[PDB]
Amino acid sequence: AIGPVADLTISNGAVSPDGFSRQAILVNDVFPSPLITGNKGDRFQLNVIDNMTNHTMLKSTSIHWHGFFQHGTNWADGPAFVNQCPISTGHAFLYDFQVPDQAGTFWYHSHLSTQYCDGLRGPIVVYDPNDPHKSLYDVDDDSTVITLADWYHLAAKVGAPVPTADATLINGLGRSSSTLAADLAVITVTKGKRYRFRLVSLSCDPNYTFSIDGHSLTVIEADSVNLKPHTVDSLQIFAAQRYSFVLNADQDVDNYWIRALPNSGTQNFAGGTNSAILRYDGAAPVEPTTSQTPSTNPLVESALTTLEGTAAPGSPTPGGVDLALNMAFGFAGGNFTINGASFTPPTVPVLLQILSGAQSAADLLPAGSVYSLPANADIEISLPATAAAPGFPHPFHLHGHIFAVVRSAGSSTYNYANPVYRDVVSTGAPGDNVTIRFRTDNPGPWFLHCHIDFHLEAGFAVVMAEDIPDVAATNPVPQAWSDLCPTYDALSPDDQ
Ligand SMILES: [Cu+2]
Ligand SMILES: [Cu+2]
Ligand SMILES: [Cu+2]
Ligand SMILES: [Cu+2]
Repeated sequence: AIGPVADLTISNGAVSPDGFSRQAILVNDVFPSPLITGNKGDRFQLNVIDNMTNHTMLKSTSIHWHGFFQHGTNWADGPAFVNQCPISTGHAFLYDFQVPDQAGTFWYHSHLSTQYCDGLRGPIVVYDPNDPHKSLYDVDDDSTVITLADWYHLAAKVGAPVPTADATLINGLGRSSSTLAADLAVITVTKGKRYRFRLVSLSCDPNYTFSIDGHSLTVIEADSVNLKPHTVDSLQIFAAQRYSFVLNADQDVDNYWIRALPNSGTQNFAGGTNSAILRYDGAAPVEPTTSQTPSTNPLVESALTTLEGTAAPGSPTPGGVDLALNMAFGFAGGNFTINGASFTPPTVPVLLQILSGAQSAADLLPAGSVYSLPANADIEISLPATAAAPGFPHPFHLHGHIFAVVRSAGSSTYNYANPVYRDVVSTGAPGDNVTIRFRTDNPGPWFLHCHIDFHLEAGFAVVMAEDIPDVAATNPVPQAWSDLCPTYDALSPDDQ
């Protein structure tokens, strides 16, 4: 795969991943966006060259590298109007950052409006030559990356505000109810071998219930965090989450269905929709005729644990931290709210505001949406589910961090001893009180929001301004970053 040094040229073109042709966003002239890889310790140098001409899908762009801490490089995180101004068409921008202490499965996507839905999204893998799980599998390569994506026949700004997907794409391919003879993705394995499959949700909205006929899945990673191995027969993956699982190809040589059931839209597999094919070497090139058996051992988040059984930060009791925050969701006026405020992008990016002198949350715009966080501190955030926030379950994501999930959705228990750690978590349904903990070791403004992009567009977000007084000194910015704002602000509205 390309990387860790590469050019990413963004353009517009026609695509047909489900047999229906529509204009979309291409990356290096292809759809879906290409896999980028590197190795632990790498410095990534990704030059984003924006050549887009379609205003409906936005000519400007900004890319987030999902899951990377970006310590010292807050300016390269990606969220438009939080960490940068967008890159303007006809221009390029170098994202230069290092990943010294992480490895695993990640992804990249536009972080400007709902643009990633239009096609700017792909997988990233950072390999570990000393992976603690390397003995569990024989094959881990470009062909073991599996992506899941929602696809729409109308563009993000053309269809409804919260549209319903027309197809599920697996590795960029799938059928729609309108298409049924479209090509399906094929994942090939050789009997007797063990594979590390890296499952990445590039979803704008739906969650997927994933399973493979006749095979169990041994989960070993969640959102770039190494787990104790946990075997399941199905798993639910929310928007932006990642899981690595080992598959032992020990069944009979044949074709097996790979299934990804969405929580909305077409909720079945008729005609081969929401599916792909697991093909053993030797099997005829036909569709599977296997059947799905009931899942009796589904993945349960509260049962996952980190490889080392790391405790949650803080003391083992509710509120046992330095700063506890509660996020109260709401919806009014067609906009989502958190503690009464709806996020709207400011004219001046939050980072630039800080660099320009703002020293407190009350000095930062947008008002009421920014939270100051103390340095070197244990933080707890509770995100209680409520019907007052339609479209639940909302998968919340915190930038610049991994966090411990001390209470998961569908569970009433709290685990401070060995909870899973991850970066995207479902907040569940009314009755739930998903709670997370993390330590503030990364100065800068970090986005915290629902990863259903249509909800983020409707304001479902806040900014965590971590250790404000140290932001400038910790994150020196390149001249090219400083140039983004004047360039963007000079554009005609038609060229945004
Ligand atoms: Cu993301
Ligand atoms: Cu992120
Ligand atoms: Cu949401
Ligand atoms: Cu984000």
